[PDB]
Amino acid sequence: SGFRKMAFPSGKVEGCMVQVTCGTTTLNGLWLDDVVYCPRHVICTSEDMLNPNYEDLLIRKSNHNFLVQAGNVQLRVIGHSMQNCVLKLKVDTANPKTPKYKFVRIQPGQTFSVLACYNGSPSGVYQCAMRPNFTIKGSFLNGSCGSVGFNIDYDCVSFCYMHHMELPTGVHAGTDLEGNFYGPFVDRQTAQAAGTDTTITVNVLAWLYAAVINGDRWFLNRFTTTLNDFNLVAMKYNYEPLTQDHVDILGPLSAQTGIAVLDMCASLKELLQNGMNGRTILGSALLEDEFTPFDVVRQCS
Amino acid sequence: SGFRKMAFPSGKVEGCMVQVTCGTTTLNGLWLDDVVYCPRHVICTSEDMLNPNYEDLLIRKSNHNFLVQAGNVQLRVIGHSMQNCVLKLKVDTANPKTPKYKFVRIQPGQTFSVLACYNGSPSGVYQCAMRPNFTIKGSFLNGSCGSVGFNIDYDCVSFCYMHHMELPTGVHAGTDLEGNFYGPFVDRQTAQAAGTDTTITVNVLAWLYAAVINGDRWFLNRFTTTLNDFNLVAMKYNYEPLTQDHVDILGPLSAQTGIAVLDMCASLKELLQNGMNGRTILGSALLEDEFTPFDVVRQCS
Ligand SMILES: OCc1cnc(N2CCOCC2)s1
Ligand SMILES: [Cl-]
Ligand SMILES: [Cl-]
Repeated sequence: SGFRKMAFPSGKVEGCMVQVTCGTTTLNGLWLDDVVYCPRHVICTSEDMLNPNYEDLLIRKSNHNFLVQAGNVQLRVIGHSMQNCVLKLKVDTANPKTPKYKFVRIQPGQTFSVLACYNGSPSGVYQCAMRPNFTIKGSFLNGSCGSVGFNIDYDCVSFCYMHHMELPTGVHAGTDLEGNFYGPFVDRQTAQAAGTDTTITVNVLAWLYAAVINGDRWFLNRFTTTLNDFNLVAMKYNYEPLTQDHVDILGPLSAQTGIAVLDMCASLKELLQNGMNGRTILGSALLEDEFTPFDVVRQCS
Repeated sequence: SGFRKMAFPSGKVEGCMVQVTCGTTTLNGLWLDDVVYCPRHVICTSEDMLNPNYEDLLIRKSNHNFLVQAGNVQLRVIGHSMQNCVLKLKVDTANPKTPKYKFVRIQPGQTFSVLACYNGSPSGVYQCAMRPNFTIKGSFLNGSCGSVGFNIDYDCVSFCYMHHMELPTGVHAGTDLEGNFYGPFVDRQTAQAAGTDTTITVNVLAWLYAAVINGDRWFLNRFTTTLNDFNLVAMKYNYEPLTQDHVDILGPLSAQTGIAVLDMCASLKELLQNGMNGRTILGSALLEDEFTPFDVVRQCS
């Protein structure tokens, strides 16, 4: 039946994307009810970016300093404030395409869909995990800033990410929709590096369950193991520790397949020590860690 | 930077998806203007699966046998005709969400986005390529039939795929939106199997050019090759023959990076001989063949 990195359908979010301009800087905003959300760094000249005083730069600004474009319509900005690293532009018009939504903050290891934008114009959608080091491995060029991450639960869009910057290594850093950074990052032109990342162990196991469900069974074995024995291997390979809670979340997949988590940890232990003996799993030569147990259950059942 | 299997924003396709029911069979239809397109096999029962006489099964149907449903709204069917393997249900309402669109037949190697859908509700979006053996490696469960593949260039949706069936090896077969199958396949449950699959050589080369644009150079070598020597090597690894057409298509990525097409071909021959020696290219430990030369520029420069 097959297994693919799958994004949520993006239409409910496409209806919310606008172009925000302040001086020379144009980038993407999120228009929900009568507010446009975008990165506060939209107000900064290149010179400001080196050591910005947002407080001071913003009082110096007025409503008319902000051009908001929803397709071929100018919105009138009637107010401006800041919450953490996010700029809120109050507009005269409630977005008639506002979906059922909430602002949510996600945990490392959780996945979400990204609508990549360019002049308030949506261009692509991809799935990605919040890394243990609080970065994401996006695909962004200039103009992507204010591109947004989301999940959909029934009809409700849960917004969890707004893109702020690229780090030197090609990875991306951003905020929740309340403007709190994911990770130890600041919105200033300064020296910042991604911390050393780790592998999301519970997601690798979920993806091994997806492989078995799809008839990729070769890596299975008669053996089992313990959390403690496994976690001494994981810690060795820069794998996150597996907790009792991770084992409980993989419950449904363990039932559906007949392979218990420490059963499957034994398989993963051997893959870490011995490698893949030149094979693939679901058409990958890497151990994939950007599918959650929920993602595997949603896609396979 | 970053390099991601990115799907087109799905919103313009989401507003076209409906549920078609006939007898005890429910699947997806595509509602454009006053027509719903779906697989003709919606009109089959149990003993119509091996040798359906579609002309005989359809003449016995009236408009009211077809229950079409857009969210909660029932659409009234006022007409029906068959075009190749696609059924066309005429309805009394034109879809107010109809985007600018066209129907295109794609060739092997081309990529598109798939909007996977169940009971006319979109569930996810992913990027595919038409394999050289005219199948797609999708993610499709029971009820996905009538899910569509598409590109979006400058606000115009080009429909290129409609999902009909899963073959014994877990890969997928379907039609263009004129009802003609890709490959030698038929909408009958008689034994059928895909041709042996090959790697899309032109796409792999485009992806090596993207790796060089994004700063990877470790796999380059001082060698060149003749086109003919390259094909004699590449076919021993089940790679598609590279043609002069393919060489012309890579010209711009050649010019951008200053590496001739037959120099990059020498690099590919070396990678097939050596593998990757614990390294990765753009985040993969395999040579990726689902990015086209056109996609590589859409996502790079
Ligand atoms: O219940 C019997 C079936 C199971 N899976 C099916 N699908 C898989 C691929 O998409 C079309 C057919 S029919
Ligand atoms: Cl400050
Ligand atoms: Cl094509």
